Formats: sequence, C-alpha cells, structure tokens
Amino acid sequence: ARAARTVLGQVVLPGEELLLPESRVRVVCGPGLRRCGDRLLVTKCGRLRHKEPGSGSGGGVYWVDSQQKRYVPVKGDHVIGIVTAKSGDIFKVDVGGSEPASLSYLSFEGATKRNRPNVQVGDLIYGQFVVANKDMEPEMVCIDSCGRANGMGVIGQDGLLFKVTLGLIRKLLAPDCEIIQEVGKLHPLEIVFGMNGRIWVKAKTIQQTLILANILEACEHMTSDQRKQIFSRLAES
Amino acid sequence: GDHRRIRGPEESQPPQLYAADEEEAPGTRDPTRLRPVYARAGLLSQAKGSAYLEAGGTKVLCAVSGPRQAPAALRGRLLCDFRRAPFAGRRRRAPPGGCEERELALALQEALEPAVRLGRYPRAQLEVSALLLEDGGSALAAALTAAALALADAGVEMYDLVVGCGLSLAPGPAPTWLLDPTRLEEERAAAGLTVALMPVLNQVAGLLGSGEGGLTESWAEAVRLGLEGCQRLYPVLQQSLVRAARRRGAAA
Amino acid sequence: EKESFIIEEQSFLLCEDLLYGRMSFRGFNPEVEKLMLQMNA
Amino acid sequence: VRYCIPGERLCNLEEGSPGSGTYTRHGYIFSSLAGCLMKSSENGALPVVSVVRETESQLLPDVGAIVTCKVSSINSRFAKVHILYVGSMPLKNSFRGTIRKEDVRATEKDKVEIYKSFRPGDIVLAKVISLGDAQSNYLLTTAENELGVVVAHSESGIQMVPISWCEMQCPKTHTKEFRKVAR
Amino acid sequence: PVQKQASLFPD
Amino acid sequence: EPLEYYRRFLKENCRPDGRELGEFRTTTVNIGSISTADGSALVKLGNTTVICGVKAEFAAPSTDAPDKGYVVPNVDLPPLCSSRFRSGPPGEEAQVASQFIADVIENSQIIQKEDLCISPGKLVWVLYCDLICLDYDGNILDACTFALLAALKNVQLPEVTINEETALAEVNLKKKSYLNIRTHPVATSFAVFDDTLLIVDPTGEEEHLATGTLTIVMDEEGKLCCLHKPGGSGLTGAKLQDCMSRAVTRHKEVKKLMDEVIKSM
Amino acid sequence: MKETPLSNCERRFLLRAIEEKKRLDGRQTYDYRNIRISFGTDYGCCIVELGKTRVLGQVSCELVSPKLNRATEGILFFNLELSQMAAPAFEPGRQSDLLVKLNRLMERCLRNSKCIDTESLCVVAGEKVWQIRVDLHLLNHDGNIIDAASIAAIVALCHFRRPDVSVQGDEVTLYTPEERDPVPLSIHHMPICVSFAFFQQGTYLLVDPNEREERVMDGLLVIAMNKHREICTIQSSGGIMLLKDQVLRCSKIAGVKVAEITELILKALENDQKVRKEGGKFGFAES
Amino acid sequence: CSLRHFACEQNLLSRPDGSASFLQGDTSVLAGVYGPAEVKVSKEIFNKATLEVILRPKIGLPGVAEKSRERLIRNTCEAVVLGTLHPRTSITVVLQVVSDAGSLLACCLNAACMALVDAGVPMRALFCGVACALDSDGTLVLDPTSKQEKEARAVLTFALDSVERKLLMSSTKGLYSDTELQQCLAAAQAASQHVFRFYRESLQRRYS
Repeated sequence: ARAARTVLGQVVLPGEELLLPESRVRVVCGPGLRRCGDRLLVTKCGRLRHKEPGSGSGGGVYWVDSQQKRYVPVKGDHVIGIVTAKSGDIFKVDVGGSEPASLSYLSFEGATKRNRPNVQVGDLIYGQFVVANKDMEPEMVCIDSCGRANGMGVIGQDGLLFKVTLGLIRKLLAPDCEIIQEVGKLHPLEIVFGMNGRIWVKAKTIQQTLILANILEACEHMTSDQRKQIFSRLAES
Repeated sequence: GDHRRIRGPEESQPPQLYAADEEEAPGTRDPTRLRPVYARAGLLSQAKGSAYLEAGGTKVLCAVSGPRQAPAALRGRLLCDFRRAPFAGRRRRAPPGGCEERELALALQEALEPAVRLGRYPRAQLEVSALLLEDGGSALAAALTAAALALADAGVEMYDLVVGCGLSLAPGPAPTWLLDPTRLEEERAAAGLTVALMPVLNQVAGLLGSGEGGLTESWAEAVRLGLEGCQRLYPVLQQSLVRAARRRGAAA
Repeated sequence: EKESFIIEEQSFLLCEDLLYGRMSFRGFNPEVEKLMLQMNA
Repeated sequence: VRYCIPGERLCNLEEGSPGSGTYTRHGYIFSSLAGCLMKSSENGALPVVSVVRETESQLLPDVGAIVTCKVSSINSRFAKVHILYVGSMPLKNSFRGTIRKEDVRATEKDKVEIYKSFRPGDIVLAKVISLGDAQSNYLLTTAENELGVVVAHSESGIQMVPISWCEMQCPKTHTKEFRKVAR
Repeated sequence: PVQKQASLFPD
Repeated sequence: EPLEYYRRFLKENCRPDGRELGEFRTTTVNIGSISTADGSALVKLGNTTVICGVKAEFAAPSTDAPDKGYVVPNVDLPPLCSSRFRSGPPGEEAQVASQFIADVIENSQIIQKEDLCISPGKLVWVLYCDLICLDYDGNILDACTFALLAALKNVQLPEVTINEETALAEVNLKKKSYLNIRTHPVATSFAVFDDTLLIVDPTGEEEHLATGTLTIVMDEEGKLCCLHKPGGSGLTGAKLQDCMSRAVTRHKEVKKLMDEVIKSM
Repeated sequence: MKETPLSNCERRFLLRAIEEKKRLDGRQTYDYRNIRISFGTDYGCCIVELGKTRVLGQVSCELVSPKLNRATEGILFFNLELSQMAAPAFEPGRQSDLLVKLNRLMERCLRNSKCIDTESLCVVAGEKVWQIRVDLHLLNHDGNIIDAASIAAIVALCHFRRPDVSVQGDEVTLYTPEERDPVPLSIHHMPICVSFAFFQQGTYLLVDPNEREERVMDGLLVIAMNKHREICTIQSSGGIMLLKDQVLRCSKIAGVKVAEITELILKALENDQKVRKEGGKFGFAES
Repeated sequence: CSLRHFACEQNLLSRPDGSASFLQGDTSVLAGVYGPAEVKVSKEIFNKATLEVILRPKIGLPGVAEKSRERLIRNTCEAVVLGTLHPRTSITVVLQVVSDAGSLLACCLNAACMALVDAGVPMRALFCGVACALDSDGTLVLDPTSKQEKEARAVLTFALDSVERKLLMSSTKGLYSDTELQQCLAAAQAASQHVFRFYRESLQRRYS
C-alpha cells in the first residue's frame, strides 16, 4: 500500500496493494496485477517490473515476471499446438490450457473447399489466438490478418519438441540473450519458440538436437563449467 | 472396514439372544380386523411429493424426487429405494443391507409400474424413496401405500391407487388366516403373504408370499381376504389426499 | 467525457518486447531468415 | 368445487369428454391425479372435463412472447439461457433456451459477435420462436433495439449502466464493456 | 378401520 | 436475482420469512415415539427435521482401554431429504456431520465410556446412535446434536450379570437404568455474508448464497466444545463474542424445552 | 483431466534415436538414472527418487488374530497408491488396471519369494501375531515405478523396527520405544525388480524408461533378482513377441544391476545408522 | 522462538504444476497443485473455478476426518483464491503427510499456500495456519508436538489471512473457554506474522 516506484525491482507477494502517483496519466495493469478501486492488487509472487513508452503521455506499464508452467489462452500470442481431433469443418488442437482450441479448415494460407490443407491428427502447429477469453473456448488461426502466413502453419517433422518454463521463453526471446546467440556459432539449427513453454528444434543430425534441447531446458541456471563443457561437446559433434 | 463411516467395533451382537425367557404370545383376536391407520400426504417440504403412514408400530415415509432427465423406448422409469432405518427391529443392521432391502424394492417397483402411467413421462426417471422408521408388522404393504400416496401427491399421473395388505398364518391346530398382524404374530408365524391391488378396476399389481406350509385353497382364501382388507382401507387414503389438496388450496 | 484510467491486460507483449518465435542460424530454412529480418524491426 | 382422486370415475362419454389429467375405460372416464376437476362448456353444450393440480397449474410461452433469461454458456455459434420470468410471472420450472448468432440484431449483419453482445452471468429478455421437439429447446431472438441485456455485472462485481447501443459502463470506475444493450 | 393420531408427526 | 433480492430484506433488519436476524424458528421435539429402539428422538425446526435412533449392543473392547463402551454415530442424508443427494453411498456432508457429532461426543464428555463397561476386558456396551435427516431446509448440525442429546437422555438400559458356572452373562430386560449425562452441549449456527453480517439459523438458500458459515457448541458451565469454522470471509473476536452470547441464550432455551419434555412424560 | 497427447514428431524422433542407440538425457541403454535414497525420522519411512520419479514408503505394525490355515506365521499387507500428484490421469478409481498389475507384481515378488521371515514375527501361536503392512505412495511419475516401488519397500522393510515384546505362557507384554529399544525385522535376501522396455516388436531394448519411452513402447519385461542370482519373478506385458536369448541377456543384465542397487541400499542404511549414532534424524545415499 | 524451526522448498516435482514441501520441526507435508485444467459438466460451475482438495496420509486409507479437513482447506482456498477469473476449469490440491508430529493442519495449509504460489495461481491474499495447545493449567503452547497434544485438554488450529489477520478457519479438539480462545487467537496472529516474514524470505531467495 505504498511506493509503487520503490518496489519496481523487489519481490512482491499476493495481497499487497500498491498505488501510483497522479490531472493524471493513463496506465495499464499488467498480467500479474489487478485493480482494486484506484490501487493495484498483486495476485502472483514476482520481481515487479515497470516500463514506459518512448513518449511522455503514455504514462507507464507494470507487471510481475512470474515463473510457472501452466499456460492460459491469451490473445495475440504465438503458440504451438497438437491437433487432437477433427470435427467436420474444424479440427481441435491442444495448447496446454483448460480446454482445446479450435481452428478452421480455411484459415491456413490459401485454402478453400476444393483446396483443403494437409493436417493429420498428431500434427503440430504454430498459430496465434484471435479470441482468447475466460468465458469462451479459444479459437486460433495460422494466418496473419492481411491474408498471408508469415511463418505460421504446420511446423514440419524431423525435430524434437520439448517443454520448458514460460519465464525461460520470455527471457530467451529477448534481444540480449547470450546462449541463443553463442549457439549460432557452433552448429546450425532452426527452432520454434512457443509462448506455452513448448519448444521445437531441428538440426542436421540427432546428437546435436539432443545436446541443444538439454542446453535449453537447463540454460536457466547453467554453470560456466557445464556451459563450456557442452560447448566443447557440440564442437566435437 | 468401511472408510465412509465412523470406526466402530468389528462385530456386535444384541442382548436379547442372551436373554432367558419365553416371550409373551398374543393369543386371540378378531381375525378380520384392521389396525388404526394414520395416513397423511404432504408432510415433507423439500420434496415434490411425500407421504407418511402409521399403522400400529409401523411408521413409514415416502418421498418422490420428480422427473429428472435420464413409444416403448421413450417410456418413463421409476427407481425405488426401500430402506429400513437401522433403529427398527429387534436387531441392528448396517445401513447398506443387500439381502431383503433390494427384494422389497423390486416388489415396490413391480407393484407401482402398473398403476403409474409412464407414456406421459418419457425420457424421465422418478426417484421413489421409502423409509421404514419402525417395523411393527406388515411393512411392504405400508410402503406400497405410502409410495402411492407420495406419487398421487406429487401429481404424477395414474390409473388408480395402490393398496396393500399383509397376512399371516396361525400355527395352531386349526390354522386361520390372520389379517394385518404384528411383528410378534409375524415372527411366531408359519406362512406370510402380501397382496397389493388397484381397487377401482379390481386388479392385483404385485403380490408375494412364503410358507412353512400351506395349500392351494388356503392361499386362495388368504388372497381374497387381503383383497377385502385393501378395499376396506382405501377410503382413509382417499380422505388423506383430499385433505392435503384442501390445505394446498388454503396456502394459496 | 470520462475514460478508463487503468486497464487490465494479460499479454506479455505490450508488457515486454519479444523477438519473432521461429528463427534459424546460418542456413536452415532461409525463408525463416528473411522472416527474422522482416518482423524483428 | 370438489377434489378428485386417481381412480374415481367422473362421467360417461355421453356427459363429457377428457381434456387433460384423465383417461377412459369402458363407457366411463376416470381421473388420473389428485386435484380439482372442472368441466368447461363450449357453445356446443358438450362438456370437456379436466383435472388440475393448481400448485403449478400451467404456463406456455408462445411465439410472440417477451421472456427474460440468464446467459449461462456461450459460443461463437450460440448462447444458451435459462427461463426465469415469462412476462412477469416467474416459473420455478426453469425452461432452457438458446440464442443464435445471426438472430441477435434487427440489422441481421453477420458482423455480430457474441462475446461483444452477451456474457455468461447476465440477464436478458428476448422473443421465443421455436418451441423445440426433443429437448424443448426454446430459440429466442433479439432482433429489436429494445431487447437484449438490461442488467450486467462488471469485470468482477459491479453493476453497469446501458450508455449506448453496444456500450456499457460501471459507475464507480470507468471501463467500456460491449454488449447488445437494450433500448 | 378407524384412525389414530400421530405419535411422531402430530399437527 | 436472488442475492440482490435478499440484501434488500437484510438492510431492512429482517428476512423474507419474518425472522429478526438473531432469532430461530419453531423448535419442537418428540421423545419415545419409537419402541423397536432403545432411545428415540424427533427434532424439527419449522421445516427442518431430524430423527435419532440409538440402539444398544454388546462388544469386546480394545486392548488400550478395556473399560470403554463405544458410542458410534452415523448421519444419513437420504435423497428424500433434498434432491441434492442421490441414492448410493454417503457423500461428503453426511461424513463431515458424522465426524462433527463424534468430535462433540468425545470432547463435551457428555457420557463416560467407563459407565458402559460390564466385565472389563470381556464385554462393554456399544451405543449405535443413527441420525437421519428428513428435510434439509438448513442448519442440520444443530438439529442433529439436539436430537442426539434428547434420545441419549431417553435411553434407559437393562441390567446384566455374570455367572461363573456358565461363564456367560444374562440380561434383565424387566429392570432397567437411565443413562447419566453430565454436559448438555447445544449447537448454534451462523452464516457470515460479505464482511460483517451474521445471521442465525440460516435456512437453505441463505447458506447457498453465503460467503461463510460457522457453528459453535456451548456447554452449560460457560464452556465450548467445538468452533466449526469452515472457510469464510473472515472474522474478528468482536464478531465472535456476540455469537457466543447468543449461543448461551440458545443453550438456555433448548435446555428448558428438553426439561419440560422429559418432565411431561 | 487427461494426459496431453503425443505428437508424431516426438514419436518418430524417439524411434530414430533408439535406432541410433541414443537416449535423451545422455545415458546409454544399460544404465539407470541417479537414484537417491533418503530417510525420514520415523523408523520405516523412505523416499526413493530415481531421476524425477519419487516414491514414498511407510511400514507399520499391528497385532491381530491370525488366519487358521497358518496359526504360526504372521501376515503381511502390501499396498501401492497412485497419488493424483503423480500425474493428472491418476484420478481415484479410474486407472485400475495399472494399480492391479503393480500390486499383484509387488505382492508376488516380495511375499512369495519369502524375502522376510513370517515365522520370526510370531507371538502367540493361534491367538495373536504380528501384522506388517507397507504403504507405497507415488508422488511424481516420470517413468519407472516397479523399480522405485520395490527399492522403497525394501529400504523400508530393512529400515524398520518393531516394539519389543515379552511373553510368558499367555501373558504378553508390549512396551514402548522409549522403555526398550525396538527390534528390527528378519530378512533373508533383498529382491528388487528391473524393468526392460522393448521397441519395434523386440529389436531394441532399453532400461529404466522415461514416460515418453513408456508411451512409444510396445512391451515391458520385469525381472526380479537378488545379489545371489535367484529369479524371484519375471513378467511380460504389452502384448509383445520376444524370444529366449532376449530373456537370457536381460537376466544377465539384471544380475549386475541388482548387485549395484543392493550395495547402494546397504551403504544408505549404514550411513543412517551412523548419523543417528551421532545426532541427526536423516540418511542419504546417491547413485 | 515461541515456535519451532520450520522450512520449505519449492519446485520439487516435475509433473505437477506447482509443488511445495513444508516441514516444521519433524512434521513434513508435501503439496502438489494442478492449475486451471479440464472439468466435466457435472463438477463445474460457471463464473467460478472448481477447487478440489484431496489429502491422503501415509498409513491405511483415508476415511472421514481427512475428508472434513480437506473441506476446511477447500473452503479456505475458495476464500482467498480468485476463481471468477478461471471459470469452467478445475484447480486441484493434493496433500501427502510424509510425517506426523502434531500441528498437522498448520503445516498442510502453509504447504497448500506455497504450492498455489509456485503454480502462479491468482490469490487475493496469502494465508497461514498455526496450532495452539492449552494444557490444563492454561499455559498455551504454539506449534505443539504430539506429546503436547496428548498431554493437553484443548488444541486449536487457526487459519489466518495476511491482509487483515482475520480468522479464515478454526478447527478445535477438546473443550476450552472464551478468554482462552481470544488470547490463543492473538498469539496465533503473532505467529502468523512470523510465518509471513518467512514466506517472504523464502521467495526472495527463490527469485535470486
């Protein structure tokens, strides 16, 4: 109940109310926050964090960098999925949430009744949500709004799909990551990060793929010893 | 050991079996007699229909949880749960049962399905729940009558009411058919019988019996006697239902 | 003439900037390489 | 006035006809319920006898009705509801209705969107059309500007006011939710 | 048969 | 729109039935209604109803306490009480209430188990107290406890003896003996709405749409046997002392009732 | 709830890595995962965790009237529970096949092999005897249970101690752990299972399979062994066609594996006793 | 201190969403949470998440007392946990009693809270559980031991909240009086303060 500015780098715990200064300037409540009157209730333990837009009118933005495993269908998030079945026109794909999301046979890039896509049960997908809400089952799509799949659609095959923590992704996709840069020097690869803690990787051989997946699922707290160890191993593959 | 009830003793036998006496025998009475009956419909509130019947030491409830979604295939159903309270009878039995409760449930269902008309209640199951608070003689008959009252009260359709009556056999040298007996006349008995009918159209709906002995003619006389008893009993139930309907009219 | 002063969001994008998921390093699927060049600016 | 019983006869076929809550046997009618009987008379002079348990006598939401309901479940296709007030007389026998996608606004545009018209846990009022056959699924419609949502609770616990046709706001704080506001 | 009074559910 | 409809009455310091937020409904009992049982008691609070039958049997004790006559309660909420129950085994509410009754029996110490040993190490009584709900309009724990106590006062047991020649025990179903009970635990219920609004003897709906519930058992000599507080919006001692006072009052009332009854026999 | 389905990608990748003799974490085929044996404060509790699969084991005693057929020797009561924390699918009363097969297998292995002395634990021949029950609980489910369940039951039944008893004629006197020192059990030999998993109808075989390897396997060969090379049980499940040489080789493997596990168990018990003989209510062993 | 050395540990188990081992003295409970997940149309309820608790000891089978206790925990969590955010889904809290040395609920509640935290589940306020034992002489003891519970005439488990230190739950064994209840409740509030300080320390060191 004090000094939102003094705890922008501290560990907040649920229950805590924090209030912000002022006639006023619009702001936004992050994911791990909640609004109680004119105050901000915290709903999840986290190292609080703030940001401001390059302008001076936007006000600001607040959130908590909470680590966890379970995913919740959110809107405008790129997400991997696993087709669980098909009902007539629409086929239901799993995401890792409360319930399975839905696609449409004509959402993929360039499809109509006389041109259906090749999606088989068990096939994995990289889409994004357009209706993600607590009251309605989430529908996803594998096509930008303009009408082109800018990297979406079926993933492919000949790769390894594993699962990690969500904060790990939220960190790796950062433009100032060291591990995912250093890996671009030892051996090539191509990988999909899904904001649901689910990752897909491919390389030429398989030993490399396995070493890479182990690194990624461990890179949250790897020691320099193990770091250069696995780097040397990759260099010797 | 049951893990849904309180930890009691493994076994527990009653004290009577450890008694030492020749229990009292009833003796004589008017064979064509009936006990005083108190039947009232509308007792319970949270139930669409309920009924209560007392005849001597007999004390029975019945409730009807009404239609609950669950031609000859889209025909209604009614499932009946008979259940004697563990504090009825000389001996105690755990609530579950599994020997005679289910037999008497089958009896109730076989005696109610005819009266009730289920074509007008398709895709539905009526949960009938009987409860025997005290056993003092003819029990299954009281249960039939109470379930009939509860149904007629909840407003389920029918063709006629169900009236039951229990008979026993005197083990004397001149065995006579004893009408509407007591638990003593029933434990000191040779044969027992139970009729249940629909008196307007004069049709049996479900009967039952058993015997240390008997013979065709005796069983037939028993049957007709129980029929006459049920006839003589019908008006009580009639008046009870009328009374409950008047009370409802009064409430609004 | 009123407007909301605080709004509830649940997206880590407005919250925080992030690169494009599907990427590649020195050769695998150059299409993803041009996607990287495109969407990461 | 007389209360009847599921076995007693009431009249010959030559002195009446079964309307409801009865049945027929050889040359006679016989009740089927514990309740009050009534023999209505048409201009034809032949009476129609019937029996009723006036506790919940009878109700019938006809086509051109105006019935309230509560939005429980929704989908991109339809939104299901429960019937509470048929007009103004409640009915403890809560019937279950449905609202289709296109049958939501008089303009009939396909641009309509449930999540921006309805939400689970709010009261609306609509006009029934089809009774239904198997599950008696009432299908309700709101193709009118004085129809739809009337009361709607906020993000968490506040009741909002219908500002405009597709906007609603809570009075305490400020936040513009989207519905098919009525009137 | 005559009636009686409720030893258990009087009214 | 039930909750809203209910707050309207609540703020008028009343309820939709005619109770002044702090008073109960018509409480009645009936003792000895049943012969097949040793003890019998019917209780009903207006629409709510309960019936206890207590049977008496013999059994062999444990090895940790030979001089302990068991008292086994079991609650039954059959489907005829309310539609929220289904034919089958016992649910959750029945089991919780059973454990509550047992905790009471064990803590209030209304009865001395030692007063049930005939021949220690060999025999001891077992009192099977079977309670049955018949209308769950609300506040079933109070009714259960009160009916239990009533029947457990009604119960009078026979006298038994041991014969060394036969090495067996005999009963005398002619002579008997009542059952001494020291404490008279009465239970008082409460429903706590959003923050500060405590209603007493809540019926069904009032418990359905409530933020929390509370129950408090108050022995005669200004003591407590149980404070059953399963979840809720919270409370401070100030919203609790008042409940304790009201519980004392209810104790007085129901004890007067039970005395009048056992004396009208 | 339900377990998330398995993608064809992962399935094919696993099958290929098997073809090429490559496990996932980085171990070979003839290797277990680091198994840790940790003890509790109460004699009879053991938490054994192999990799991610944690299993708890408690051992309790009672005195009861024996069964007429065997009035001399006592009783033993196994039970394994699959706690919902082990995995979502483990709702109560739903995954009954797995419970049944595991419990029968464990009963068979330990009981019928005569691992403990049901005779030593007699007190009054005909009236009162002991009753040793063992409750295993599955906490995390990552792969191999039977091995974990068995190691736990064994560590417990070797790390348990009875309340001493004195007897004269029929006069039996029990005493408390504070009045005398509880007496341990009587084991003859400690068996612990070993699990092999078959891939591609029998061509490939792995040890200590993870959860995915259990989802893309067709067959499971359990083999119980001792440090003395004594088959106690062997079972084939999954509807698979194996041969003779396969079981022979798997047995020659289980030999070494059980020898090593046994050495570890003994070391763990030694360390726990040493600790308690120095102040400390724990004991820890690492593969 | 007035109460005994007590520690915790987070993210033990890989398969469940969030996990927490909470031990105090020699009692040790282990909690595992399955966050918003599927739920059949029978168990669910709109505008709320179904919270289901299942507690199982390490001996015998679960009977009735454990069912009562898990109802208590269920309703406490429903009191703090936000569920109008995640309707038509199920949160599940599994509790296992590794050890039993009295003060059991006071440990199960703390573990449940820590697990819910680790699972990043939206809570309105932390909660805690303490246990106070009144011997015959009235001398109370906080966080008792089984000896102290047997040698005592009353025991009182209080589940408190963090925002306003109210009383979310109370489960009592034995028979006691009013003033004793009040004073033991105050002592419970102090103990809860200490427990909350501990939670903050643990999470500070977890996010470091």
